[PDB]
Amino acid sequence: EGEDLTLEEKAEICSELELQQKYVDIASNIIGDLSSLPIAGKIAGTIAAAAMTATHVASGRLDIEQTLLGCSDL
Amino acid sequence: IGDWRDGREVRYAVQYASETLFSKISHWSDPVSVREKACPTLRMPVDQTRRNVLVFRKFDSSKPQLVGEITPYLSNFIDIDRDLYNAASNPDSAVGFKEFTKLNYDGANIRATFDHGRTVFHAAAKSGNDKIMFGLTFLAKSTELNQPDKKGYTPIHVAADSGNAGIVNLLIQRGVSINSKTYHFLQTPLHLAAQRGFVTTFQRLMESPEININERDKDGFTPLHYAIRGGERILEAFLNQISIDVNAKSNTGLTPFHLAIIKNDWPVASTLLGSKKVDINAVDENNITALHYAAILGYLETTKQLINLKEINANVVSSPGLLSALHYAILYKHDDVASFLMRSSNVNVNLKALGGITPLHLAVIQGRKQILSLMFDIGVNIEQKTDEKYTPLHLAAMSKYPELIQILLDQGSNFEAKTNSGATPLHLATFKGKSQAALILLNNEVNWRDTDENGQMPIHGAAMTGL
Amino acid sequence: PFDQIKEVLENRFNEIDRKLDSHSAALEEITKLVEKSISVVEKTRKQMNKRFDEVMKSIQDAKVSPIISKINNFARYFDTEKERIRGLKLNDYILKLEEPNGILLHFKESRTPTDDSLQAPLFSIIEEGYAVPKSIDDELAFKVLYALLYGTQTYVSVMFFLLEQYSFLANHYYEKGYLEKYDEYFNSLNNVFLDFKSSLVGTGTSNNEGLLDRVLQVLMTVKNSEFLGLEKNGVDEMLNEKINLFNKIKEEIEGKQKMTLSETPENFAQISFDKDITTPIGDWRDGREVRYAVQYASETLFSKISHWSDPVSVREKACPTLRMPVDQTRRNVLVFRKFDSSKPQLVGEITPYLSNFIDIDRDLYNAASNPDS
Repeated sequence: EGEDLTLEEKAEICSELELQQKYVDIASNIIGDLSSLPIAGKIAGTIAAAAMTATHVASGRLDIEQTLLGCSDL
Repeated sequence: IGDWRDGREVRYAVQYASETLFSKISHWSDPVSVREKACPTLRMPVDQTRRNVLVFRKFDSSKPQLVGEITPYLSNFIDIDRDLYNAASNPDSAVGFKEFTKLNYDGANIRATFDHGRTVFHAAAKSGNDKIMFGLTFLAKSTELNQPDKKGYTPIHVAADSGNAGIVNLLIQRGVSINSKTYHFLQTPLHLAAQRGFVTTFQRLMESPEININERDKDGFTPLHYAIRGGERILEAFLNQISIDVNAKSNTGLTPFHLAIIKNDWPVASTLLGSKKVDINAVDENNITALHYAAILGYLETTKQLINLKEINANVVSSPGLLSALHYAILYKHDDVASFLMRSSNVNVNLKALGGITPLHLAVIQGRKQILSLMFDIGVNIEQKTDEKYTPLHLAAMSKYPELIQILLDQGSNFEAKTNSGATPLHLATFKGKSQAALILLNNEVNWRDTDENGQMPIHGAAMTGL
Repeated sequence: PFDQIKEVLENRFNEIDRKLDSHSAALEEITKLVEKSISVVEKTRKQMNKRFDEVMKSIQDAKVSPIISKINNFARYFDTEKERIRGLKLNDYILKLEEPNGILLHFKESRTPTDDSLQAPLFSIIEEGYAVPKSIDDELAFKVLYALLYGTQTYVSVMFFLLEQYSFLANHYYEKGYLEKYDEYFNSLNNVFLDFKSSLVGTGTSNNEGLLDRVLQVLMTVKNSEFLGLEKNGVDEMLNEKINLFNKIKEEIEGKQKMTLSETPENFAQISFDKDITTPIGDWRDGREVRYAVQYASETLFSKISHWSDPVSVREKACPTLRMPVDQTRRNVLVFRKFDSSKPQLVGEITPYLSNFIDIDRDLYNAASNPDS
């Protein structure tokens, strides 16, 4: 195969809690995509924006490999 | 009159009105004793630099107040202003009216603006003084009754936001712009009335012609969306009217029912359903319903409240992935709501998502003992297959929690099942890279002479890992 | 001597009276939490005090001696201060706790008047790792590890002492009626809790800021080491007890994500003077100013009072009417009123579904308390 392969390392970034904070960052990157969150905060509290972000992230196709290592949950 | 009382102290200061850079306020002047006379007059020497000068006034260590601006070639700056504005803001009615009429008798500037463009009309709207408002509206022009401030708040916005009703009625009879919107928020007076929960103001606003309940805002939220903050009275006032878009959608597609459900409070949802016009199966831009939000947020009490005694479809799935709300309950470790959903009659446990994903597979991945116990007790098939046909035993082996497959061992699950590649679970167990998860299968005396589609065997699997 | 017994009875009576006058469910829960958290570590620390005392004289290396010296000095200051502060009367307790450059101030950053601190040596000893048993015996390494354990337990103990003292001061000054001082102690308690939590468990332990996981990993490494171990039967038992205790305390600390309710309500939206009441009555006088504040009524946690509203002048009218917006969370709200610089007074309670609140009830109560008939 290829010696310069980080498949084991890529499995670690999907399991490390520090890299799970990076998974929060991409979840935090949705603030630019959708600007309706703050108004939802004033009406349904802070949990509304978090729920909308989680639904937007999890609406797409689910990947088995990503879910196995534990970065699918948060 | 006003802040002028016998025995107080008066101090003045000046500043440059600079629109680009920060200025500096001069040292406060000498103390001036207050006596029978109240309104002073200040003789201002001509500025050498030809600039406008802002004047600040302070009373006996209270918070300073801006009292006016003077041009370079203006003398005899009378301090009669900022007292009519304070008189209109007086919480008392008779005293404020007397002060207003006395100051107007001596030439008070109606058009003077204080507190970021707020004229005397805004001050009277905030205080709710009906007499001075009627006197002003008796002789006035429409250009000043609809004049917004720096933030875009017209007098009607201030009147609606403060809960006053009589002055709102007066402006309605006189005739003012109702659908005016603020800056950066585009909120109508209906939005402000609904966000706080005032019923009389809402009734007075709807008494007027030329007004729409379904007016939008910057993000597309109607006043009915803002009525969630109001508990019961304002929502009933909304539902009492004639034309209401109960199922109005925002930019993202959210409905007031979605907002009520996501906020985790049932009485508002019951009141909204009392209108018998709410579409429960309303979807979002990603095909997300209220039950999906309840499942993803764990609101189990509201989940029971909405699932029973109602004609609700629990098989609705999100369009991108055909993934149901029970899958949401399984994910993120929500065992109790998922267990309740499984026992429901109108819930399909065998529903499949994109890629042939079943709730049992995700329960195995998440390693929830209680959900798997419900799976065994109900009688769901254990040999579910996916598009790529990984068996539940395969996923239990691949999961981060090996101790699942052990209790799967006694259930009769076949350990010789193969995926598209002709590799046994033991072959795939060596490739993942988990050590202790394979010892619990080696003690079962599993065959060691099986070949996959590419030819590898278990000794090759541990060679690339180091088990 | 009889005076020696009399003094100890003074101390015990003062302690009982102090732990009796301050009655509130908030202190009940906080005291229960702190006692169930400290009991075992306090008992084992008292048991090992003499062992550490004999450890102190066993260190001879110049490189490591300052670390143990600093730890011992901090421990002596801490327990001497606790012994001195335990037996004082409630008023003396308040005066000693509330003083510039006090014991609490020294405890917040874990220093002493004689420039002794333990957090920096605790981090330094972990940074290089003298506790590893390089030699077959490495007795000094065992002593250094024992000192590290002592320092960690003392740091947890001072955390919990600070927490309970701040909670007691806050509730005492809330019951007395001093809103400003209760607010400042509330803020201090929240800040010290947050800082100590960040110091023990770290903000996501990305940089291993926390010291609990560091000592846990050091103990795991020395346990896994076999040649470095001394084979003694008691070593295994004591490291097992340390691992169990540290895991339990870490779970207890990580169990809570907040100590008090930091949510802030919304004050009145509009104020008027509707009732025709001339105002040579009560505290309502001409030339005075009135301020209002709101709070969440919580029976289990500590709430926060909103910032005082803009001053309202009193002229010819006494009893005002306040229009209250509907609460988002649907909670009952306590209302406080202050005149000028006088002590704030609780004036009543408002329900989520009622707006027009009239401040006339407390005036009757004050009228009935007037010394003049």
